[PDB]
Amino acid sequence: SRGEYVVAKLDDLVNWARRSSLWPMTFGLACCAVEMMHMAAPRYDMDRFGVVFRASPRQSDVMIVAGTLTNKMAPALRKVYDQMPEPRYVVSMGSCANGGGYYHYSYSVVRGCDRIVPVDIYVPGCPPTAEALLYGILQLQRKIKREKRLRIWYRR
Amino acid sequence: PFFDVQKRLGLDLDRWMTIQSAEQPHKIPGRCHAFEKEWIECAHGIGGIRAEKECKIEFDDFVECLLRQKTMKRLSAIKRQRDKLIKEGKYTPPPHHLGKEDPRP
Amino acid sequence: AGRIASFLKNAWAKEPVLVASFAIGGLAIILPSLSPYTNYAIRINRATPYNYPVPLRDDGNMPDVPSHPQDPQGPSLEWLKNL
Amino acid sequence: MWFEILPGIAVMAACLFIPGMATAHIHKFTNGGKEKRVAHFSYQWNLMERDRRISGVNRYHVTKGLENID
Amino acid sequence: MFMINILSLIIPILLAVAFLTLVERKVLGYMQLRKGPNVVGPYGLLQPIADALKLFTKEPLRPATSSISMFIIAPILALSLALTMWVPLPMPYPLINMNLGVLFMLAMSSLAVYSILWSGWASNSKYALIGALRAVAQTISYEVTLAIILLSVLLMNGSYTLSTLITTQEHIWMIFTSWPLAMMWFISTLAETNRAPFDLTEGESELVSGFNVEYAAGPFAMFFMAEYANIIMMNAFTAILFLGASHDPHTPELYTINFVLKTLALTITFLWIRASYPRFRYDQLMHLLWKSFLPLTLALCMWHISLPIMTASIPPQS
Amino acid sequence: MNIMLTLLTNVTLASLLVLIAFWLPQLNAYSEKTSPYECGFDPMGSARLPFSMKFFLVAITFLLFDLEIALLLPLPWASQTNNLKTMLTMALFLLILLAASLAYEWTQKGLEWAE
Amino acid sequence: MTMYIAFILSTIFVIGFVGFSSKPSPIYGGLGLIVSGGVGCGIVLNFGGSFLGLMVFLIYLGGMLVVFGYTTAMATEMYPEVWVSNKTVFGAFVSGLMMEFCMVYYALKEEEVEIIFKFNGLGDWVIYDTGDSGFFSEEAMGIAALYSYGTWLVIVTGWSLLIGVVVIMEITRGN
Amino acid sequence: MPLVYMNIIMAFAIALAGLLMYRSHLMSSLLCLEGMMLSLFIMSTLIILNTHFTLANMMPIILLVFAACEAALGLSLLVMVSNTYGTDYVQNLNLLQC
Amino acid sequence: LFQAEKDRRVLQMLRENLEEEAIIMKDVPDWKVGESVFHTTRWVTPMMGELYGLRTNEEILSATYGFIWYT
Ligand SMILES: CCCCCCCCCCCCCCCCC[C@@H](O)O[C@H](CO[C@H](O)CCCCCCCCCCCCCCC)COP(=O)(O)OCC[N+](C)(C)C
Ligand SMILES: CCCCCCCCCCCCCCCCC[C@@H](O)O[C@H](CO[C@H](O)CCCCCCCCCCCCCCC)COP(=O)(O)OCC[N+](C)(C)C
Ligand SMILES: CCCCCCCCCCCCCCCCC[C@@H](O)O[C@H](CO[C@H](O)CCCCCCCCCCCCCCC)COP(=O)(O)OCC[N+](C)(C)C
Ligand SMILES: CCCCCCCC/C=C\CCCCCCCC(=O)O[C@H](COC(=O)CCCCCCC/C=C/CCCCCCCC)COP(=O)(O)OCCN
Ligand SMILES: C=C(C)[C@H]1Cc2c(ccc3c2O[C@@H]2COc4cc(OC)c(OC)cc4[C@@H]2C3=O)O1
Ligand code: SF4
Repeated sequence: SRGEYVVAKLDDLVNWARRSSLWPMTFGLACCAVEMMHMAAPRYDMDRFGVVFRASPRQSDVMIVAGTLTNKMAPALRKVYDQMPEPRYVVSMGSCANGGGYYHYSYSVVRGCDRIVPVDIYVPGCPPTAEALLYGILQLQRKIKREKRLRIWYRR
Repeated sequence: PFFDVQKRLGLDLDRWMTIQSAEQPHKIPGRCHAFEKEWIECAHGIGGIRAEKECKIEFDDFVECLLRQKTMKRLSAIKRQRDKLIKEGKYTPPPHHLGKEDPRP
Repeated sequence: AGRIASFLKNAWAKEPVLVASFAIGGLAIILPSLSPYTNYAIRINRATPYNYPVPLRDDGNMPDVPSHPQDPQGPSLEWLKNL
Repeated sequence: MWFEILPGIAVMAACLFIPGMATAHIHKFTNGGKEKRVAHFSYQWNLMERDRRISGVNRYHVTKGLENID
Repeated sequence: MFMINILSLIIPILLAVAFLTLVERKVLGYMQLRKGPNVVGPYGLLQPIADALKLFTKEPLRPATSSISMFIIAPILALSLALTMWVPLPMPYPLINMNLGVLFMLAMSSLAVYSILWSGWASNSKYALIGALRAVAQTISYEVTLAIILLSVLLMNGSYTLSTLITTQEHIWMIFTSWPLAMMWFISTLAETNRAPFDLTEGESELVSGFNVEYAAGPFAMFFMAEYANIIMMNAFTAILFLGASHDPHTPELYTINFVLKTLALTITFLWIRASYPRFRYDQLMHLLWKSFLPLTLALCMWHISLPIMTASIPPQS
Repeated sequence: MNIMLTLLTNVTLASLLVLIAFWLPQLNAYSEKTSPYECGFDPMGSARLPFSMKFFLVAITFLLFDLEIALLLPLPWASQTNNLKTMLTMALFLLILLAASLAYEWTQKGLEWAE
Repeated sequence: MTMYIAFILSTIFVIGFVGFSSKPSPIYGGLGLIVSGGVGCGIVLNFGGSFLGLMVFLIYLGGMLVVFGYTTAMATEMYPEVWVSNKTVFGAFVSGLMMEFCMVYYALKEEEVEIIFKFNGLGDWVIYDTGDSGFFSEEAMGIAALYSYGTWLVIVTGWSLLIGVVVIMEITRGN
Repeated sequence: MPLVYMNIIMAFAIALAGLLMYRSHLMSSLLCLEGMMLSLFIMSTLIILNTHFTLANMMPIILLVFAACEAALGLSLLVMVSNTYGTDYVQNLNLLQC
Repeated sequence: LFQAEKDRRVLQMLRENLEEEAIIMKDVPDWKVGESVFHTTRWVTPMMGELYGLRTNEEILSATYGFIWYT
């Protein structure tokens, strides 16, 4: 069918643009943020993949939870997640964000940020190296490549 | 009230700008230089009361130059009659009033 | 003689921008009144014929007025080409 | 690399070339190829309108030389 | 056929802005010992296209507490004015030939600030308001000095016509006559375009996003395009003003190439400056413009009024 | 006429870009998403509250100084007059009084922002 | 009647005046005055006054920027008013629009006398000059003659501006 | 008089009316003062251009200058009033009676 | 030369308008054809409503706004 071919090509084009231009929110919680900085530094240079930090949630596509999420902080993380225009993605980075980690049995720690927001990629480590975070980012790009919103819409 | 220090000292603080017939830059004339010159000359030195009655012809011509009210009335009376004459159809305006003229240098 | 020198030294050490601006403004005020070329500029501004030179009616006793543009009478612009 | 910056600068330079060259070519094309006349003052506009009147085709650019003097 | 000219001016400007962004990222990266975009396309040549396609397919957000009419009008005004400032520039022939082209650019640049003002106010958020008020202070700082500098420089031209500037600099660049004015003009253009070290309105480290913090998707993209088109436009204006290329009426493309090269050099200097200096404080910007630039500018204005009369150097035009 | 066409074209292009930006993508607007942004926590007061101007006197002064550029802008044409001595005296007179205005405001602490 | 450009521009001028004369939030009022300034610049351009129109537009852009800055500080009014936010403001705006349209209609097809004199329309193109000469702009020469003829005007204007600086500094001193 | 002159005069009348009918904000009235100045500028420029009075071409510029002095004056007063009340409402200026 | 041709052009347009006025207002009650509006008998420069009054809107627009709109 011609229509199916057209929606497939438009799907690929949109998927390509989104993966290519991923803007994470300038947002860091704890130790893991330091490795995030090392991903932006010369050695790795995330900017060369089209990945640039932007402070505003309105101009951001990706949230990287890089650090422990405490109970006091969870409403603010949820709020800045909700202020991201869609499509939006969340990368959970480090043991603390993934499941609580070293502070899993604390009265003031959220046992995993996926209780608060939906997570796309879980990056293990304490902290994950800058290379491991880069691997997770490229995995998120690969996942975005697989999405077929237009094909799904056409089939409806 | 009016203390005429400009006349007393011959200083000319603001009289250069009172009328449009008074020494413009590059001798550029006003639109009504002749009319205002004639009106000013006619009324010079006879006083305000006399000038209003005796120089009314010059002043009326000057005002007609300034606002052109009679000219617009005459043109409107011309074009209304032309519109009436064409609407019922016995005028047929000439080809040089429609764009078919042979222009001259 | 000695106070003004110390004041100038202090001003140059603390506010050189103000010293430079005051010097430039003072030169701009003073120098035009001491220049020989200031007259020439006026003459140049007088030689530019913005409007038409309306001819005069020859009354018969007008020697210095030319009868033709190329006649030797009248103003000359020879000083301008050599400038 | 530093010479890998050059391709982007070349693309930008090529893009910035287009407006001026396009304006020059369009001016030549619509003005008879003899440059667009400039009218900053009413005397130049009067010359242009006289040219349009005497051109016989309502175009200021068409020029009538000494072949109109019998 | 004039419409074709309008399009031939508009579309290439937008393409140059899109690639200017790629150039800034690459220049800043190499100045920071890294590479910058080099994956999305060869040498990152497709990165601007991906950025544009991403921004125009993302969700535009209208804030709940915002005023919609101004919120939507402001980016339109910004982009349309940025495109309008290009029409009187002679490269070497302008699209629109104006007697007072300099005054036209002055007035439209003055009107361009209201995009930032109305955007910040209509966002109805505190950071946007702080950015808008910083724009107010910035304009107050630079406007008087910029106008007086332009007047002082154009006392050598004889008019406000931009094409006459080509004739004025037929033998020498005007920067050899007025480099003290050129330095202050360059800094004032940095302030006027909201560029680092004078980029107070965005205030990224300080105010997160400044005036457009609440803008997303396409409207934000329009603000970004307007800003970069303004960078290019102001540098082209400076290149025409101070580094005048020689124009052959039978080969205008030589002038076009020379002018474009000079404009690129000045824009790259802008990007070079952004990677070298810390940000000003905005009251410090006001004090710099009012206590240093203003007195020197006044003095140099008097000097440039007196000098042509002193040396019989008054330019031709009425 | 050409400038009017240019302005219409630019405004039309910008408005079309806004319309595409608002009608092409998928919108999922909800109350949390449209709430004002203040770094993750809800704002305390209104953004429509009085925001003090500390440079208020410079702003008033800018009004007068801006009108002086209007007086100095016809200077290029004034240099073409025959009375260059009168013209130059007036041009310098206006710039000296402009500088004196700045000197008075500077010395009387008018250029300092309020604390 | 040709293209109705001048009449359209003057109508937009009046509409902007009605907008800021309604006395809504100053931010909105400032916008209406900016619209009026731009449109008045267009009107003056359509008559040969390029410099005067551009100068007035620039001056009012600067003044309205200062007014915006002052409004955010001293005229804020937590729920600011747009023309449709209040019955008084909307009523004044509608009254202004209706009164302008009524005057235009009464002066357009017929020829009424309102206060001073009458009008038939005819377009403003009728009253032009036909003068054909010049390598200069008459408006520019008239404005430039301020430095040779208007010596007294320059003196009084400069003194007034210096005194204005002194006066504003005296008024806001307080104590 | 053409329609443009009556439109300019109507603009002046609307602004004068706006000035006279006070609402609450003082700044709203200063804006009507500015509008009256703008209407006068346009009117006098149109008259001057039409009659080709070359010398008069400098008077609107002068007219602009004293427009700023009047605006800067008014804003200055608006500061002091606000500093007394935290509001620019004209209702607060009721200490003196007739 | 330009003045000599401009005089003839203006005079020819005025004469053509006069010849058309003689025809249009033949049967208007007391219309005096070619009557001036000024008391004085000296020459008055025409108003451009007197020259282009009976002509098409294209040349009227070009005569009024042609120079101003040319960019
Ligand atoms: C007049 C025009 C109007 C519309 C203009 C829109 C812009 C034009 C379209 C531009 C498209 C360019 C983008 C496509 C480039 C694809 C790049 C290519 O390399 O992607 C490959 C795959 O390509 C994509 O699957 C398809 C991309 C293109 C899809 C079809 C595009 C059709 C365009 C039609 C335009 C229609 C416009 C509709 C609106 C009018 C896989 O690469 P990737 O895996 O990432 O690489 C990872 C990094 N590695 C390699 C180093 C590891
Ligand atoms: C680069 C600058 C120039 C660009 C040049 C092209 C200009 C493009 C135009 C700009 C708009 C872009 C929008 C593209 C998507 C279409 C959106 C809308 O127009 O379509 C629907 C319009 O349909 C409406 O439901 C109404 C349909 C019928 C009711 C009134 C229409 C009457 C017309 C009669 C049609 C019958 C056949 C006509 C044959 C000619 C609205 O659906 P809606 O969900 O809200 O909007 C979100 C769109 N999504 C889904 C893609 C995300
Ligand atoms: C009798 C009063 C003396 C004591 C009281 C002082 C109060 C008055 C303030 C100053 C008085 C000066 C005003 C005099 C009128 C100026 C016009 C006249 O004098 O000629 C001008 C002479 O102007 C010269 O530049 C010299 C006078 C300028 C004086 C400098 C300004 C100082 C004023 C300071 C006091 C004002 C208030 C305080 C401000 C600091 C130009 O003439 P010119 O161009 O040949 O020919 C014009 C005719 N054309 C065009 C057809 C060819
Ligand atoms: C003859 C022509 C005069 C006019 C031409 C000049 C044109 C415009 C130039 C002046 C513009 C206005 C100047 C404003 C004056 C400022 C006064 C002032 O406030 O000064 C103090 C500082 O004191 C000074 O005034 C600086 C020194 C005194 C003035 C500068 C020098 C005066 C003249 C010097 C040059 C004279 C000619 C050069 C001689 C060459 C040597 C042979 C300011 O510093 P603060 O803000 O308090 O610093 C706080 C942070 N630490
Ligand atoms: C923007 C670039 C090039 C780097 C710098 C940077 C990031 C990402 C995130 C942040 C950041 O710096 C800021 C400021 O300094 C710290 C210091 C921190 O601890 C050392 C910390 O931990 C949460 C967070 C921060 C900020 C932060 O979140 O990439
Ligand atoms: S996972 Fe480890 S490195 Fe990361 S924030 Fe938690 S404790 Fe620090």
